[PDB]
Amino acid sequence: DFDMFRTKNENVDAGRYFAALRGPELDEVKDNEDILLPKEEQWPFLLRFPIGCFGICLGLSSQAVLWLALAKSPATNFLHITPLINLVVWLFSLVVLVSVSFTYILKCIFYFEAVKREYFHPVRVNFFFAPWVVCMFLAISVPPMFSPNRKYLHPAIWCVFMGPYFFLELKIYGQWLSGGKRRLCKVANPSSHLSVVGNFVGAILASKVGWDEVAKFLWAVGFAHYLVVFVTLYQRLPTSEALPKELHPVYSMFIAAPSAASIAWNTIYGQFDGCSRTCFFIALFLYISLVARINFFTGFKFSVAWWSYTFPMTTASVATIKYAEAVPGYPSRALALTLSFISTAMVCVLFVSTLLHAFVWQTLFPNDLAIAITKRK
Amino acid sequence: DFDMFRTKNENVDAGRYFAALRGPELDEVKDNEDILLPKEEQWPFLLRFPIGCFGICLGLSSQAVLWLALAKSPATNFLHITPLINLVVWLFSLVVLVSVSFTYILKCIFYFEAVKREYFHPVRVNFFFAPWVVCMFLAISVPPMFSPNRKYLHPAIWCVFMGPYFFLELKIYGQWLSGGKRRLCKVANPSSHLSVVGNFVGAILASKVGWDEVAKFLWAVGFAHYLVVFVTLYQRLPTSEALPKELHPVYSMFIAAPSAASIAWNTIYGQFDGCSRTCFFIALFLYISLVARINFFTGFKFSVAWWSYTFPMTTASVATIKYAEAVPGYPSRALALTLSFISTAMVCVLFVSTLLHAFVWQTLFPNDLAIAITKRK
Amino acid sequence: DFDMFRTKNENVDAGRYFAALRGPELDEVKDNEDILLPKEEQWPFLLRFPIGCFGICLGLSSQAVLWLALAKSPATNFLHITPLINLVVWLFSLVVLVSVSFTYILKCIFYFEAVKREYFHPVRVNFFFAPWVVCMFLAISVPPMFSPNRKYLHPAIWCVFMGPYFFLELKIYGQWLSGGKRRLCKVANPSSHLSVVGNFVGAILASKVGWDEVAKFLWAVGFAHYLVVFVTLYQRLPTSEALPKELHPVYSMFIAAPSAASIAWNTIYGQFDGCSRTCFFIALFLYISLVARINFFTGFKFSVAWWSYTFPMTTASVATIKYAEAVPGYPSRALALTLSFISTAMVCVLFVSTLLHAFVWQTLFPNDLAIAITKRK
Ligand SMILES: CC(C)CCC[C@@H](C)[C@H]1CC[C@H]2[C@@H]3CC=C4C[C@@H](OC(=O)CCC(=O)O)CC[C@]4(C)[C@H]3CC[C@]12C
Ligand SMILES: CC(C)CCC[C@@H](C)[C@H]1CC[C@H]2[C@@H]3CC=C4C[C@@H](OC(=O)CCC(=O)O)CC[C@]4(C)[C@H]3CC[C@]12C
Ligand SMILES: CC(C)CCC[C@@H](C)[C@H]1CC[C@H]2[C@@H]3CC=C4C[C@@H](OC(=O)CCC(=O)O)CC[C@]4(C)[C@H]3CC[C@]12C
Ligand SMILES: [Cl-]
Ligand SMILES: [Cl-]
Ligand SMILES: [Cl-]
Repeated sequence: DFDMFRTKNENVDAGRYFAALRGPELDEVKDNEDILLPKEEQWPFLLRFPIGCFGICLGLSSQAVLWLALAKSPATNFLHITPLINLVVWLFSLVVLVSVSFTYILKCIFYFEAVKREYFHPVRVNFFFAPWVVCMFLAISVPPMFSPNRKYLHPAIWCVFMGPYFFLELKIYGQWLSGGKRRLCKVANPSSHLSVVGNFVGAILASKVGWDEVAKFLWAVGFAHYLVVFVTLYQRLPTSEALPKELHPVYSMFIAAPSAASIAWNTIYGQFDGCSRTCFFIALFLYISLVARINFFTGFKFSVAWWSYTFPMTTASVATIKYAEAVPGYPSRALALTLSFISTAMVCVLFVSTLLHAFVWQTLFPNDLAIAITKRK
Repeated sequence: DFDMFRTKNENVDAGRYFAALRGPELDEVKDNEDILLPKEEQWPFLLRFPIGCFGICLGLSSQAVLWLALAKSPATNFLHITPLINLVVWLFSLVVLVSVSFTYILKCIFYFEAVKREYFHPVRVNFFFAPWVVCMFLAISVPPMFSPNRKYLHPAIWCVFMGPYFFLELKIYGQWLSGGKRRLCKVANPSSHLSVVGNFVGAILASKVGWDEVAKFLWAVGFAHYLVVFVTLYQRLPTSEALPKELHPVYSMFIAAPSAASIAWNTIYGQFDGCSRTCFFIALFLYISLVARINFFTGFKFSVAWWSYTFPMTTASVATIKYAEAVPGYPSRALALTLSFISTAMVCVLFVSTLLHAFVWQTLFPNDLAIAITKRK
Repeated sequence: DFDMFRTKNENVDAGRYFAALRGPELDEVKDNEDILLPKEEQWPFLLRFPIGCFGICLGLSSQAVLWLALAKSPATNFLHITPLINLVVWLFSLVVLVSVSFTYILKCIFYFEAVKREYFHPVRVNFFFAPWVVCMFLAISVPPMFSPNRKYLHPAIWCVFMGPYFFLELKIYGQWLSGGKRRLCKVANPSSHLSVVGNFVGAILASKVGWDEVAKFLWAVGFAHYLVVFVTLYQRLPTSEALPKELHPVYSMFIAAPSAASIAWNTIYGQFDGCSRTCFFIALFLYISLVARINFFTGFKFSVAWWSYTFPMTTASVATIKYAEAVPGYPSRALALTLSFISTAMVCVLFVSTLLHAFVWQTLFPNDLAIAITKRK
């Protein structure tokens, strides 16, 4: 009954995924579709654990970077924040990463057919890049107590975390520019921004190890693929529910890239110039359009994907503290504090609601029917 | 007979507009379409006054900026032009703006159903931005006689004219990036450039009031939406007559944005550097392609839209006088004079022909049948 | 039998070319198509000489620039290369250009109907720009022995070679932005990059004659048309074989433009800054993706188009020697030598195989059936 997904269902085209699945994330089966697995009896645990549980790590590792700059930035020195907030968040986020990583490796050893189904899913494919972006955020945020009294980190740290990321993006980018079944015009969705943001995060790590020329190379590659993905989202593409007819929290993924580019540019050249200010000012316009409404707060439903919509907001807050240093004053101090407060509050709500579902309602790991769709209809 | 358009016809999709209307501006009914109003008997005056009469103001307020720089620029000081040309043009343009604004407000108070029809017209929608761009050109061009002996203008002038413009563009830009019925790929036309040029014109006004950081923010937003609209016009879009098969005066709208960006960049940083020279040199290439032909002059027919094709040519002339200051010489003096002469001559022809039609042929306000199309066919 | 192609078959739409032709270059007739000429009897010689024999000149004139920098660059002065390699290659390439040019002029005087068929071919149209790019490479590479002891060249050389190129691109670019039958979305192919690279090559020549402002203007125009052609190749276009489903040597045409822009920028401003490093670093990423595989070498078949895939690789090597001067060291010396060796080896293989086919197998000038397709089907 469950032996088809066990380790030893051919690769289904992305068109079938868009035709049989509905929703902003393609995680629900339509009403005329038949699945290959039972719909009522509980499934094995390792078959209902999605690849999207790595988004919790992205939401906690990005909050450690923010609180290290708050307690050390010259623009925030009027308040006195203890350095122990970064220590606690940095240790807590590391524990969660190890638990999520160890559980997914077990699934690959026992259920490898289900892992291949998620790889070919047009939306879930971008979450195979997130395991390495969480490790780069944790390395540019190490608590001073644990850091050696040296100016630079060992270059071997950059090679171990940016190696697999570069290998994966070499294959994916080649497919985009070709005329195959998996070209950008056939798969491009709002979540396709996770395969670009990792170029700018790795540029910061390269500078911190003493390799400035390598950082410049990674900035140029991330810049060429963000404009292709940014202009491609305004054209006519496959019809589906991956593009909500109204403004919906999924559009926050368009802010991560510009904010990280501004932060990465200021670290390579030492100053917040006309390039970082343009990157920072593009991401700030998008922040207002998505957050300056009243339905953004009134309409809020819990989901595991919510953990992936908060990390692009905590990154825009890190770039606002760098901008306040280049332009000292009261207009900039208030802007930095306002964005930081909103991001932290959004993460506190998700923390409480996640525990209530797990140990008070027991509805956090339902069956994953989106991976049992038929290949032919 | 006329009570359906009176103040108290549902919102028709942009597809219906493209299917029932023909021409470079979508102002004529096809030969198989039926209208909802009489086609022979004269209509009420307020029902045949379009929103495109604000283009006359754009053609006269942009000519006052040119003649203030001609009499004050160091590169033009060999000729001796009286400062009284700017005074006369500046006062004349203000009178026309007040008369056009007061007449359209009356239509909204008595015929509000016809105003909503123009708002949803894919081409006429961009002319709701023009009432504020005419007021910003008049504020950066005030005749010295009326100006106070101070270095900066009061910041309240910027807030009163750029406030409504920012509010309107927040709503429109949000629709472009969503998956609704009014996304750019469904409505994008050559006239869609009027909703972007106002970001660069407001950046100049911000600098003149002492707010340089605000000007930089408005430059970044205008730059992100011009590349989306510039690359989107080369793709496959709804089939209609909004894109002439040959070069036609409507393509002059592609020059306004690059010329204003170069002028706005030189005011924020004080020098004509490698950014202003690239913006200026892109707009100059387009000027030659559209004006260096012989059919541009042989084929000329009077229209009220002609008043909206001249303002992008008078702006390219203002950027040519700024460039002549950074590069003094005879090659630059001749270039500035040549472009200025052509723009002024084009506006003199429209001035005489407009009066002849009004008081010698009485054919300037025909019935507007493009707003009476049926919603269902 | 051959009188229809003789000098005195209407202009066939680009759609017919894509529907009746197959292959990465549109040079083979499909299996259900009928031709207008005999398929077995040998044709006249002047009717089987394509416009793509000018690609041999591009492969030999670009190799003279490389070997002049190797013997004169400060970064390569540890090795001692004789200046006589540039002299021999420069003289040999000039002889080939004169022979190819004289043969094609004869065809136009006797077979003008076949020349018009190649002009309207969506792929062969871009090879009408190559006759002038070969003359600009030969003028920025003149052997010192033949050069006058002056700092600058005569400006008349720039006018005679860049005049015809500018005239041709004025007409083509106008068609792209219009709504006609030959707009970019209807014809855009990988070979469309040859009509843009000539703007950057002419900028270098302008600087060498003392006209720096003219060079800046040509850089801005080439930059605006490369982003349109670069983003347009990721959209949904006419279905055909012009876009191979896998990585194929034809994709090397995407490297020529970025490499020449970096070289041209360093000559206008004197230094390899953050603009040349971004252009250079984008072209280097594409080089790895196309050359760092094992099927690039195992799968190699001789073709006359191979001569047009090597010139974009010899240009990326010229930009690597300029970068090694701005960043002296051993990491940069090895990179420059590695790319130069590969480009030279690829050209030596094509040289031997071209002579074997001509005088050992007699299969170098087959009948050109792609120009005899019917216009109606
Ligand atoms: C990467 C994503 C987030 C997009 C945001 C930035 C980009 C759109 C790039 C492309 C063009 C760049 C601008 C183009 C040219 C310049 C001039 C550049 O060099 C100068 O000439 C110095 C000017 C000065 O500061 O005086 C200063 C930065 C700036 C404005 C650039 C800022 C960054 C821009 C907007
Ligand atoms: C806004 C519309 C009208 C488009 C026209 C301008 C843009 C296409 C931007 C994006 C990239 C920019 C260029 C990219 C990088 C630079 C380097 C920039 O910074 C430097 O490195 C200084 C170089 C120098 O002047 O020495 C100088 C301006 C320039 C050429 C920029 C000019 C403005 C460009 C062409
Ligand atoms: C032409 C093709 C091959 C594309 C490759 C280059 C372009 C994508 C342009 C557009 C935006 C440009 C960049 C945008 C802004 C700048 C800042 C510009 O001006 C500065 O502010 C100086 C910064 C410094 O060097 O300190 C320096 C070059 C650079 C990075 C530009 C490099 C060239 C870019 C990437
Ligand atoms: Cl950081
Ligand atoms: Cl001004
Ligand atoms: Cl050279």
